[PDB]
Formats: sequence, structure tokens, C-alpha cells
Amino acid sequence: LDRYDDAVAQFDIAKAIALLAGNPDTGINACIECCDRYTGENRVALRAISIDNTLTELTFEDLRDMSARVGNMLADAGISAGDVVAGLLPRTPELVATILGAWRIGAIYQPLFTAFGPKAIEQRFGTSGAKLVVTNLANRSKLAEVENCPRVATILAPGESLPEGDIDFRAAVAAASTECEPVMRKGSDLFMMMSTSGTAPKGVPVPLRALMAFGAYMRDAVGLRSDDIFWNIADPGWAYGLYYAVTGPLLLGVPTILNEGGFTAENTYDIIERLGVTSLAGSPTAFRLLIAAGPESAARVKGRLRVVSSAGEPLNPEVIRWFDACLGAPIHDHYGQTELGMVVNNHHGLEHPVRQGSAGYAMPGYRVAVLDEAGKEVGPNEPGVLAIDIDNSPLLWFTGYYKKDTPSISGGYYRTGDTVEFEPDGSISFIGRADDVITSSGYRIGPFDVESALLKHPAVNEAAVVGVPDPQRTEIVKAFVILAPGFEGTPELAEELALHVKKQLSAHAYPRQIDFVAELPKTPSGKIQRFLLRKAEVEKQQ
Ligand SMILES: [Cl-]
Repeated sequence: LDRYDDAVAQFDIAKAIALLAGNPDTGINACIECCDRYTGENRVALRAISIDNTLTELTFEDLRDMSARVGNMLADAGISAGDVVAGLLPRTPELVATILGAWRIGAIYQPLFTAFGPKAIEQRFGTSGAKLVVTNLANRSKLAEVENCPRVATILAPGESLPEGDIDFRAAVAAASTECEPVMRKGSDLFMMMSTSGTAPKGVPVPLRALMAFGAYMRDAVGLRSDDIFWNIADPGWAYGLYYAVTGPLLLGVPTILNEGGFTAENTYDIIERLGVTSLAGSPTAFRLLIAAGPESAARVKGRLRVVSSAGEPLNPEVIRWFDACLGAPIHDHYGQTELGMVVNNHHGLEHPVRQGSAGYAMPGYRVAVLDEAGKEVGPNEPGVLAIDIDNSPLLWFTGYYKKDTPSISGGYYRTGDTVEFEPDGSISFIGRADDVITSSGYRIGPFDVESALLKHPAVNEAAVVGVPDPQRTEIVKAFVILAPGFEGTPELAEELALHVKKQLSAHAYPRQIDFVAELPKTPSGKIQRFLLRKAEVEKQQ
């Protein structure tokens, strides 16, 4: 297994372009890179489980023919290279067919989450100017309210009404030719159109050169091997699914699994057993549902997973430990963004220290820094904002949002807006902002002040204070304390500690809730990861 230190010293963008079938300056096509270049052995590329739990396996050859059929269908419908085809589709081979087909004629694929309201679709069509959208009969009504909805291709079951102006997707594609010459494109040219989530929606244009980053993550971080059976749980409506459930594995020529069925824990354990899954990837939301199933449910599948990859949320330390004890597999924290792909990981494919509370190391091909308030590079354990050094990161593909401006790009940096801090060995530790307060009934409360108050009591060896949401009060002050030996964690003690804060601090700052715990989540240096305590209180309300 490659040493990570070596992989950093030996990185060279040309070595990464060598892994492509094409070349981002001479000519490249994503369908070639994720499909045609692996035909010739009739080996399986897509293991798909339908809503009635029937298995379909499809070779790269099979995908090529679907890709070509769709490419013709789109071309005849008016799609030229550089236009946008949107997909409002569940997780079925026809979803993949639509993507590889769009890529085959140099078009741009735009994913549309199957649960988007009409309003949220119209916003995303406005960003993309999609010339065509693919959906099935079930989601066809949602597209009826969209003011700027381009032509629709409807996937129909046997003998169903096709809408007035729509294309009969299954009929056009079955009647289309299997010969479709893939259009050549430049690296700078786009094949994906993503959008941001829940902050104001901006377009994220993904150029074809991003394939290098995408393939790096699959190899260095997921550690996908040719002998792995890979299942990424996530939906291709969002970046992590589209980048690394569809594109990533195919990019490497490894089969990928798609489960049309809604996520449940027992269902996931079935798939893992039925298809021999050894490399599982997904979000913390999904993995906590597995933990909520119980150690018994996970017994029948313990020992099968080689590696688990988790993205979207730093993992609670207990979730890691549960995976090791209850599934015998190491779960690793991978951090990325819609804008970047993955950039900082605990890597399954490179040897490096995996320390509790660390996000890991910059993926080779990226140089990261922690920026001052002024944008100067701070030092180890000095807190700052995680930033990508634009130059010196050969794998970076994000050059700004599609139409709007990109204030996160200045001084030669792209700023993640996430608060972190580097460890002397080079690790990244997510730290959370030190300028942060709890507002409880209009009063602003510094958690540090409350913590200092608690620690002065002989029963309190360690304390961490966070704000739990409450509608009546906005937040309520909650303490997590590690008891000194000799003091029992009784409600009497809790009341005693609350009164003690009242007197030492103020009548407003005292903790209304006190949990006694054996440990607090910390970074490798000791800083308490209060945000992990806070998010667990938010999940408890859901
Ligand atoms: Cl079956």
C-alpha cells in the first residue's frame, strides 16, 4: 500500500492525465472515459436492483449501446454539444443511460433530485438553461408547474398515455441506432451542472478535466480495487452520488451498484449480503440508521465490508467505534464540497495515520491552507478557514459559479468557509468558530465562561457547553461534564452544578441541562469538538 508522504512527493499532473483514455488538451469525452474504454471483455459494469428487488447486470458493452441509443435520441431532439440535459429520475439503468448518452454527444448532464418541488426545479432550469429533461410518468406532474420547462422525454411502462408534447423515451431509444460517434471535447468543456444547497441556489459548472480529481478520490480515498464490490448508497441527484456512485467507479472501470428501493437499514444489509459488497460509501445520516437497527441486525453482515467511506458531515467518534466493533470494518471520514469534489480525507488507499478527531490530509494534487482573518497563512493549531491554494493544486477544477460571482475566490485561494486548524503533523482538524455564543431568551452567553465556571467545581474534571435549540427560548444552555472520581452523577449533583453557575457567573448562563459523560469528542491536540455535541442534540429532535 502506497505511503501518503510518497504520493505527495511523487504527484505530477501528467501522471494523472496518463490514467485517462483521452487527454484534456487534445480531446476527451466522458462516455469514453467511463464506458467505451472498458468494453471488449463483456464484463459487468452496472448491478441494478429494481423496486421489486430484481437484479439486472449490465456490461460496459451494454452501457455503450444504451449510451449510443440515447445520444442519437437527444441529437434528433435538438441537443448539440454544450447544451444541458437534465434528469429527474430514480436509480435505474435508464438513469445511467441518460448520463452516458448526454456525455456521448458532448452535452452537459444536470441532476434534479427526485423530491424537488416545481419551484426548486424552475430555479435550477434558470441557472442551466436545460434544453431537455428526462423523467418518468411518476415525476411528470412535478414538471407541469415549471414555467421554463424544456421538452420532456417520458419513460413509460407498457401501454401508458404519453403527454401531449413529450418524447416517448423508451420508444425513441429502442428505435434509435446503436452507432453514435462520441463527440470530442476540451478539458475546459463542461459535462456536469450542479447547484449549491440551502444557503440563498448557484450553479457549479464541472469541466471535463475534473475526471482526474474524481478518479483520484476513488483510488486514493475510497481505495477502490478491481476486486472490490462497490456500493455507494447516495442518490445521483446530489454531487456525492453523481460524482462517486455513477461517475467515479465507471471512470475506473469497476462495477457500481444502484438500488432503486428506498433506503432502510435491513434493506442495506440485504444488498450487502446478496451482492457481496466490500466497499460501502454513504452519508452519516444513512450510517446512523444502521446504528439504530441494533448490533444484532448487523451481526449477519459483520466481517463482510473491507472499507466504509463517509461524506457530508464529520463523523461522531462513537460511530467509528460502532463500525469497528459491530461491523469489523473501518469507517473513514471524507470531506469535500459540491464545488470541489473531495479534497481532505482519511484515505483507504494510502498509508497514513488515522487519528481520532482528524479529518485527515489533503488529497494529493491539492494544497490546502488555513487562512488568517486577513488571508495570511496561519500556523499549526492556529484556527482559521480551510482554503484551497489555486496554483499548487493541479487537480482543482472549480473556477467559479456558473453565472453569479464567486467571492470565495480571492488572493489565489478558494475558501471553504469551514473553520479548521492544522496539526503539526499536517493533519486537518475541524475546530468550529471561537467567535461563537449561545443566545438564550435574548441573552448572549459565552460557552467558555460557562465551562470555566463549571471546572472550578471539584466534581467537574472536564466540561463542554453548547446551545440546544428551543422554540420558546431560541437556545438553551446544555453542559457535558466528565466527573471527577468520587462524585456520582445524580440529579442532586446536576442541580448543585446549575446553582453553582448561577452564583459564579450569572442568572442567565447556568446550564438548564447537564449530561454526565465518560468522554468528549476532541481533535488530536485536545480541543473539544463542541459542534459534534451540538449536532447530536439536533438529530435527537428529528
Ligand atoms: Cl433477481
